[PDB]
Amino acid sequence: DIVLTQSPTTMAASPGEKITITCSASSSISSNYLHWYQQKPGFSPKLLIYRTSNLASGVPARFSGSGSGTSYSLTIGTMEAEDVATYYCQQGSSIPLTFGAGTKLELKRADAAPTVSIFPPSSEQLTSGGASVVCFLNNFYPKDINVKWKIDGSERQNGVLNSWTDQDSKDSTYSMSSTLTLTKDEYERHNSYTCEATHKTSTSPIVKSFNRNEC
Amino acid sequence: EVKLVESGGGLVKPGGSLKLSCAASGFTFNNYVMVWLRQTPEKRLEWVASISRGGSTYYPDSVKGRFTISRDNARNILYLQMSSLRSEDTAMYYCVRGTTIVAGDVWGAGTTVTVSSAKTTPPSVYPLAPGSAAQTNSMVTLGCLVKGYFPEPVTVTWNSGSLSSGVHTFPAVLQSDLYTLSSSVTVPSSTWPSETVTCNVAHPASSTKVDKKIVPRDC
Repeated sequence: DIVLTQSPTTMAASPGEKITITCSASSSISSNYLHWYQQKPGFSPKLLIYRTSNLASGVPARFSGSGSGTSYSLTIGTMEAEDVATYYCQQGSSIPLTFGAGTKLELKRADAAPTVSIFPPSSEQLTSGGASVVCFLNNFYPKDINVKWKIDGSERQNGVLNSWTDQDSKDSTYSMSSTLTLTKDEYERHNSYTCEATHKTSTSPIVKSFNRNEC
Repeated sequence: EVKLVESGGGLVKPGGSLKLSCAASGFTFNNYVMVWLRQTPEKRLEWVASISRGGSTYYPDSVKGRFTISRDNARNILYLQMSSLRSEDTAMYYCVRGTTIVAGDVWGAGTTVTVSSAKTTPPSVYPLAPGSAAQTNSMVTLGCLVKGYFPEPVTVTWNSGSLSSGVHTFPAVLQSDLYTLSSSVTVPSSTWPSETVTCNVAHPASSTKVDKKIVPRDC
């Protein structure tokens, strides 16, 4: 089986930047059978380049592809916002046809601090015996971020589930959700619930909390 | 407007069977090789089956014997019969038109297959409102927590779709065979209490739909 190795795995491009990504085949492919697809978030992949260098239908001129043998590449002449997507190479010369794992291309923007919001368990959830505490960390940039939970001042790691949005198509920011779930029993045995976000944009963590007994 | 439309995907038990359909239009179907691919929850793309115009079929070893691709040139429909399903078969399945250089030049929207012994379970929807002692600061962020459902997907809207912007609806995460997803919405200070804010949560697998109004918290 041909293995297609793409690099880089992820790339952040400034608007207008000339970007090149690569696809290396474990064995020599006839260039006639090396194609690229573009998959925008939320959508199906779409043929972008076929036979190494030919632009598919609807594809802007700033795209190009080149290569031969075991080495192929894809170039975007000037990064545009609408180019944020995962790009896959694929070989059709050998059965089974195989795809590279994809290069995820994202867009650079000015730093933005997260907007942090914390929420106590609803009555409805407490009624059923559970207690989830939610923290939203919204509209931030760059994408790297760390969340720490504390209960009555002590760090809590188990029972935390995190989820990230894809880069926002309108403002190129990232958002995150972090949910700490415990039993109603454990929740009523503590008071202070805190989520602390460490991000490039501040020299101390952003800390939001609530006490179970606030009024 | 060449088009491919996949259907038939859903939840099925390991060891089970399931048939996908892909309806083709806007092109001369019998002239083309047709392909099933799938994309795993990790986003990896994999070849599943190919069928030549005349009905020659090809499979990777991983599905050979278990999956059968067939076509009906009369109705212009491509099928994938899945059997002896495994959890590793969980993926979004795509109907794809192939070309003689083995590029997929037309793809459908996809259909989702989930292979699991976990049972269909409707979601619980909890309102996320700030603590009673939280301090008002221009914009306000609210949310809905959507917990304990299976399988994917769930859809979430605010105000039946009329609260459109300021919304972040997070990817579901699976824990102990149940999904949790959350959604946040941001609106201006005075806009709330005043104007009703509700999240609407559909879970078709369970024929569930529910609305949760977000009310200010009070000690």
